[PDB]
Amino acid sequence: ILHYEKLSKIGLVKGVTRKYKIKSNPLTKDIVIKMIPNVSNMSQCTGSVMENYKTRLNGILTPIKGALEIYKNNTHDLGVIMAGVAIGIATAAQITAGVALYEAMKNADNINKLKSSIESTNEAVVKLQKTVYVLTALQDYINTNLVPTIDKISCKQTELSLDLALSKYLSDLLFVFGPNLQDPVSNSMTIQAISQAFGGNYETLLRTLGYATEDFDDLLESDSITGQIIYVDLSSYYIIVRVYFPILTEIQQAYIQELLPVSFNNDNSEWISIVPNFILVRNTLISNIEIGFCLITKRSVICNQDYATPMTNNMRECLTGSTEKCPRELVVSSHVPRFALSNGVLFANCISVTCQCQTTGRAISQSGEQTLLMIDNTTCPTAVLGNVIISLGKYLGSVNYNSEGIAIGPPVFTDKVDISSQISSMNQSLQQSKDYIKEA
Amino acid sequence: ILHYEKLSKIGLVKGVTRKYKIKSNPLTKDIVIKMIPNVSNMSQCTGSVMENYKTRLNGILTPIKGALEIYKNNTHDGVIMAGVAIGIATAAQITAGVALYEAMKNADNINKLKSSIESTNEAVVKLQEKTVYVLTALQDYINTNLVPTIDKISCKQTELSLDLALSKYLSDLLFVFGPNLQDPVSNSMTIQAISQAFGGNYETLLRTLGYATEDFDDLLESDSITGQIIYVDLSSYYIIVRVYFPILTEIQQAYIQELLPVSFNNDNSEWISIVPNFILVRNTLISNIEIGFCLITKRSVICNQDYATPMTNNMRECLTGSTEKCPRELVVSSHVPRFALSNGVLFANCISVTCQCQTTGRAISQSGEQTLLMIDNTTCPTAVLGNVIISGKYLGSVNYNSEGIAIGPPVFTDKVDISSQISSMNQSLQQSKDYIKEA
Amino acid sequence: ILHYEKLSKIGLVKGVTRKYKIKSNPLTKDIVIKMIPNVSNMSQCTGSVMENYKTRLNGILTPIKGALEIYKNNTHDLGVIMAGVAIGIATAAQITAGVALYEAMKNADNINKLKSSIESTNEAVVKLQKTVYVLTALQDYINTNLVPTIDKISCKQTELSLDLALSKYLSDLLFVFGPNLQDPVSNSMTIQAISQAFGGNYETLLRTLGYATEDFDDLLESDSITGQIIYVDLSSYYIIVRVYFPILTEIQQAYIQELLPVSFNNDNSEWISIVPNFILVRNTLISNIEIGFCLITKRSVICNQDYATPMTNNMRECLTGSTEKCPRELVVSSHVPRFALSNGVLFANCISVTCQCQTTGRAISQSGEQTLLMIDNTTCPTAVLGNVIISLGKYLGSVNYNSEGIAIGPPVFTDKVDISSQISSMNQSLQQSKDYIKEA
Amino acid sequence: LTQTPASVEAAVGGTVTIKCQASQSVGFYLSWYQQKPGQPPKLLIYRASTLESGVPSRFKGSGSGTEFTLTISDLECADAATYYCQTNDYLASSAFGGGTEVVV
Amino acid sequence: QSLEESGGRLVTPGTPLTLTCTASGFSLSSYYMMWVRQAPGKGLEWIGIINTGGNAYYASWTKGRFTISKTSTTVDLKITSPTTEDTATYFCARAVPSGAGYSAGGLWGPGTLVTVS
Ligand SMILES: *[C@@H]1O[C@H](CO)[C@@H](O)[C@H](O)[C@H]1NC(C)=O
Ligand SMILES: *[C@@H]1O[C@H](CO)[C@@H](O)[C@H](O)[C@H]1NC(C)=O
Ligand SMILES: *[C@@H]1O[C@H](CO)[C@@H](O)[C@H](O)[C@H]1NC(C)=O
Ligand SMILES: *[C@@H]1O[C@H](CO)[C@@H](O)[C@H](O)[C@H]1NC(C)=O
Ligand SMILES: *[C@@H]1O[C@H](CO)[C@@H](O)[C@H](O)[C@H]1NC(C)=O
Ligand SMILES: *[C@@H]1O[C@H](CO)[C@@H](O)[C@H](O)[C@H]1NC(C)=O
Ligand SMILES: *[C@@H]1O[C@H](CO)[C@@H](O)[C@H](O)[C@H]1NC(C)=O
Ligand SMILES: *[C@@H]1O[C@H](CO)[C@@H](O)[C@H](O)[C@H]1NC(C)=O
Ligand SMILES: *[C@@H]1O[C@H](CO)[C@@H](O)[C@H](O)[C@H]1NC(C)=O
Ligand SMILES: *[C@@H]1O[C@H](CO)[C@@H](O)[C@H](O)[C@H]1NC(C)=O
Ligand SMILES: *[C@@H]1O[C@H](CO)[C@@H](O)[C@H](O)[C@H]1NC(C)=O
Ligand SMILES: *[C@@H]1O[C@H](CO)[C@@H](O)[C@H](O)[C@H]1NC(C)=O
Repeated sequence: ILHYEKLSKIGLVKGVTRKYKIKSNPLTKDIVIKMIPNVSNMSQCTGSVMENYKTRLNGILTPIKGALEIYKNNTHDLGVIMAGVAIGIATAAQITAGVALYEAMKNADNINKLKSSIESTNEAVVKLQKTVYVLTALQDYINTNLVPTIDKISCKQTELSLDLALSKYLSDLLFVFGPNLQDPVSNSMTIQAISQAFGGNYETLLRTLGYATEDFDDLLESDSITGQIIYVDLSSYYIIVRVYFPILTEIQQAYIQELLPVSFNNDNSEWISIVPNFILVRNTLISNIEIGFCLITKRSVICNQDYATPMTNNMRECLTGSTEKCPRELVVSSHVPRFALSNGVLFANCISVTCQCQTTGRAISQSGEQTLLMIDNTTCPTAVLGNVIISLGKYLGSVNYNSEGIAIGPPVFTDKVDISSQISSMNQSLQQSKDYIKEA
Repeated sequence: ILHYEKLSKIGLVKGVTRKYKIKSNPLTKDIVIKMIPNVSNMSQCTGSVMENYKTRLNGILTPIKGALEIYKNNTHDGVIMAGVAIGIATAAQITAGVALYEAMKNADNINKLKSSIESTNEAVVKLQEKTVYVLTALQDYINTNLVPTIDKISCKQTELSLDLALSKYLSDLLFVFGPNLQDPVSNSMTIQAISQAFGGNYETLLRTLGYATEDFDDLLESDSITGQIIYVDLSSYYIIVRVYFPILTEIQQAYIQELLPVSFNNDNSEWISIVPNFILVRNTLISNIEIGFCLITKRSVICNQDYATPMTNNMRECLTGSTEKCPRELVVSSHVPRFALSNGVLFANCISVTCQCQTTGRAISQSGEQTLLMIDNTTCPTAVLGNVIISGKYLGSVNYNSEGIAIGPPVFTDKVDISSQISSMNQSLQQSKDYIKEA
Repeated sequence: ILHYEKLSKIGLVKGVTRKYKIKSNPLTKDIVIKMIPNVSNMSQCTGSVMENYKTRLNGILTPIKGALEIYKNNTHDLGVIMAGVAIGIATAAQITAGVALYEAMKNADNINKLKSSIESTNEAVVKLQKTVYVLTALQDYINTNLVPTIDKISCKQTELSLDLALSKYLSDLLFVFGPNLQDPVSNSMTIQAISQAFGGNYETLLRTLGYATEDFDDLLESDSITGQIIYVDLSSYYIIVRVYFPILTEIQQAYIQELLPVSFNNDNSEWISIVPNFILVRNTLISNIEIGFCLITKRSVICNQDYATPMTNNMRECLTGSTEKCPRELVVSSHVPRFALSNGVLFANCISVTCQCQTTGRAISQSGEQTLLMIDNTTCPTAVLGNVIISLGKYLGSVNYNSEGIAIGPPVFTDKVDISSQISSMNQSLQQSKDYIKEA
Repeated sequence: LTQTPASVEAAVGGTVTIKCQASQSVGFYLSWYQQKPGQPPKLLIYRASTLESGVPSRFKGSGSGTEFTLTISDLECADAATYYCQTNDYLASSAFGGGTEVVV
Repeated sequence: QSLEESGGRLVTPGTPLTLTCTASGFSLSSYYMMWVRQAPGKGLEWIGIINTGGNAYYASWTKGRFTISKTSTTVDLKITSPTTEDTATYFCARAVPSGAGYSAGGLWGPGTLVTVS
């Protein structure tokens, strides 16, 4: 559909085709994260560090609880009804997450019956009776570093070490749980950030809960696993979070096509074509895609959400076989691609780089008219480019491709500072043309 | 003066209005940061790690001293700076140099305790002078992890572990104090970056210095608390840094208005208006604002500078109730907001989402002519949007639904498509110019 | 040839002139990295944590081995005859990296004959045997924290702490060695990333090999030191990485000019010119530079590749004298620079910032027609700008600098939404002009 | 943990080499002493490469893990007495090695 | 500067004995004080070391038959249950302060012959 033959001559070689995948159908699992270590041991000498740390942590936690109780208060059973006047201003996602928060409030209340048992845990990871897992913070450090060496070093140093550890933990935590978290009523926060309450060790957090799946790494990397806070307690200083495990469902009749660029020689200068690298050909509707946010696995593009964006008419018209509308940028740098390999056949610019034929020895060159040179099984069995010798396959397209010839589109400059100058010059010229026309 | 009612018909529903704040009036606090631990308790095991560490640290530090001396050699007793010697410099650099010279009195007073500074073995010490707090890097780790096990493990493992710790600390420090930092004379370096010398916990530094305010967290998060280097020692390997504590001063007659977007329906297609989300109305003069560098809290917006930017006349004309000038962008994705609730009323493109009332049990439908549908008490009390049921009134025009308004032309905001649009546009302009010239 | 005098009148005061340096001529070294610590000294009670860790790390490593095996199986020595047909879709950089990978494979086998002696090592950094260095990962922590305190705490606590440490190491390592690493056959990965297998301790990694060079720090901070993976052993769970040490070379007859801006005023309002800050005058050809990626030192700019980009013709004219060509933008903020110093001469916008010099004792005034004011010895020596006193030198340009005036270009706006708005408005105006022309 | 010096060289007027190897690795930490009859030992080398202040330019020895050797370059009558190589790595237990006789 | 140490006369097996180092010319708390033993016509033997504080580490081959103690300006090595094997010339040495490891024996004492009947 993309008419790759004509696109190749302007230095856009067809790449690998990938499937398109997006998450759906999450599954919920609760987990309790404590924010204060249980220093039951070595209590005989701890100083006033714990009081100061608790006072500091209370200020960090209070805004989150205050934000949650806006949606936890004004909500009643019927589905679940909501008070539009009381809530004030809210978006669609915020309400769609508040409904889930109210739904999970029942399990949060069920878990809260074990407050005394949660507050008495003195180990990094424990389980309490379904089962609920408690992940204390900094408990491992206290149990393995401070407690064993309690007698060896004077406890005045132990107090300072504990204070430093707590300060480091709070410094790490503030980057995520600080004022930057303006809205805790959304379920679009990754687990790699929710785990900062546990020290950034989300591997243990995920392994503790069920994770049975053969596509776990792809799901985790794409930031498609998210957790939501559904309860905050300011007496025992713990938070009940709920993690979502989705499943990747590939879209039907949709794929991602990559066109790796190649510089081409025209009018004694080498140019580079300006066309989107990744094209989402879904249901024969060509469109762009924000590949930056998504993950590119060797066999599929995995996205958190449908990132397709519209494409201008000219770029659609050119990708279909009208090379006259694809802009080209000048190349003043010296480090740019100059040849490529696509299914055996090799597309190379045999002017910037030196081309040769190992089997025969004779050099292979292109005139000033040809845009690119295609080296295949018939032209040269083995091509020597620079210092690499490469065998070549056969072209499945036109018999005569090297001697076809096509016109090229107009040049442009894509520098950020030059776009404004180009716009100003165009407007300037428009006013001049208007004045000239009005004169006659 | 934005005519929010007319904007709501193209998916720009008025959101939350916040006040605008900026820092000012800093207070100065000096603090020493010793960069080398004291290993006098376990010197049997040091070997040659200390020599290499000191060599690398001196190599790292000397450029900073060379840069600071440029501004310390010339400034003379207000304070007159020799412009000829400096040669090339901006205004910010000149101001920073003036402040650095002014700090020399406290720098010398602190330096008077050079003998006592070098002989401290603890994570944080307090030396009376006014009192100055001396911090140390890795001295807590050496005290509580290596010294206790000096007898349990061999002197070859202790040396290796100490070398690894020093190397890791240097690796972490190079990101900030390496060749990247080539402008030491400046007070725009946040305390979070400066804390890398002490180990990365700026909480200990700030607590030791003493912060006295209730809005300290807001100042800290918005990169409003910065520090400067006023003296570096290549003999004892310590740097004296001055921390600035500013105060937020809310600006008068200035507020930021937020516009929640919504996708409306036109010509059997879903479109989203392209208009800035945050609008800074200050002294009844609309203008843009750069939100990337500004912290956003629930009730206000805090920035460390004035980020107001000029806004094109067309945007200001449109925001004042002229929808013909506001462009649109087509929507092909299936994940875009389709409804929004404001002041109790519900604005929702009612074709894409099955919006259906509850009290009377019927369904809410919109004709193709309408762009957005407004739902409030009058229509019916409770609305069942998708899987969520919800329950106010609209204080604006009574006949909001059946009004209709003109809409602007479409555009494409893709990064690559801008160049293609410009090129085709020019192509078209050149053709018209040639045609005009011909006749 | 930038006409500094004319450019200074619009707030483009000349800055420091710097040299251009680009990495070139790498030197190769090899080093082994083990990823599973030895627990032989505390093996009596360690649970089954190591089996699960091995199972997870095997899955993590298998994709890399599979990706590498493509070139190893398909490459035969003659140079080296690349298969071409089997490789299929490939890039020039990928092929150039695969050739180097095959060339390094010859030496990668010699290191592989010490496998029996690579698993036995139980030190963080060890030297075997023509030398080989083994950097075990997460081995110092076990030797210093766990083994010494085996008897002090119960074996269950030790096992839990070891599991937590392994999980944290995996969490740290999964950011770069996970699905993100789609292309392992490439020598463009920084040593900082490669050291993640060693816990972000690249300083030790480079110190072990030996950074025998004076410009080591600039190369390190410019991402000029890169590593490549040339083997993966799943049975023993280790990887052989080859590090490159390149030397900086200066491009002759090339330099970079920095133009620091000032906020001039015109038509009773402030303005600021929109012109690129850094200009690469290479071989007396003006061009833009992607200074964001390069590293800016005090007297040089270091880069890993030529970043020069084309410059629009209408922008070259402004740097060559035609000031009216280049654009300007309005200033509404109160933080823009308002004065600057260059070679002991002050360029100040005296209307915005009050001007005065103590020598005469009277104020310095600027007329509405003027844009910027040049203050030096000729006028009065010691300026009192703001609250900073400064002594000025002498100007080398025309004596009657202030008398002469120049024309200035048209205003523009550079906001992201304003670009689209201007394009739409300009496209609308052109349509009306075309319709008017057609009607007549 | 265990030492085994066995050289027992009896050369006069020329360089003499004494060698000892530990049972297990001892890193770079090992000291070479000297003991004339009727006098306490005096440290000659510590860390296996460093010279104790006072000793002449000679007495240059070196080695690596569990393998060390001291070479007496310029030999004379004054330098003839027992030599020991002590492991000094562990604080808990440091042990000496067998005596050697230069018997010049 | 010289670590002069008091000697010990021959004692019948089964009776305690005590030795002391009369350190002079230097501070005794700055450096460790290792103890060494040498049987006649035999190699040197290590019999423990004392930290700056009251923490003395002993050799493996001795089953707590010795007692290392530190006084204000002297150290003591008390012996219990002496036998024929105990005969030797005990030496008093101070470890090198740094750069050599534990028990470097920078300076040594004259030594005293503690014979056994
Ligand atoms: C102190 O720690 C030990 C080991 O963890 C544990 O057995 C003991 O119960 C702790 N103290 C109490 C009373 O919890
Ligand atoms: C929710 O209700 C609780 C209990 O009345 C109250 O303390 C809290 O402030 C309320 N929160 C909000 C913001 O409505
Ligand atoms: C290329 O030519 C060889 C003989 O030289 C032939 O066997 C092969 O099938 C041809 N086709 C391809 C795909 O290379
Ligand atoms: C516009 O088009 C003309 C001719 O096609 C060309 O000379 C000019 O460089 C172009 N300039 C801009 C502003 O794009
Ligand atoms: C285009 O130029 C005209 C006249 O100079 C001006 O009025 C108009 O605002 C400009 N519009 C833009 C910003 O393109
Ligand atoms: C600045 O003064 C110090 C005083 O000793 C001197 O060492 C230094 O060299 C001076 N700097 C220059 C650039 O001369
Ligand atoms: C280090 O030694 C000094 C003097 O003996 C002592 O006061 C201090 O507590 C020791 N510190 C550690 C880490 O044990
Ligand atoms: C909507 O109707 C209810 C009564 O059903 C009334 O209480 C409420 O005030 C009305 N809306 C508003 C916010 O005025
Ligand atoms: C300009 O507007 C016309 C008509 O509204 C449209 O056909 C043309 O594609 C537009 N060009 C661009 C790319 O702005
Ligand atoms: C520790 O392990 C090593 C081998 O890795 C072994 O030789 C030694 O006996 C073990 N025991 C000790 C001293 O840790
Ligand atoms: C490459 O060769 C090895 C050895 O036969 C084989 O195990 C492997 O499957 C081959 N192919 C790939 C892509 O791994
Ligand atoms: C500045 O003025 C003084 C006095 O006129 C003169 O000597 C000097 O050359 C001028 N420029 C300088 C200071 O270099």
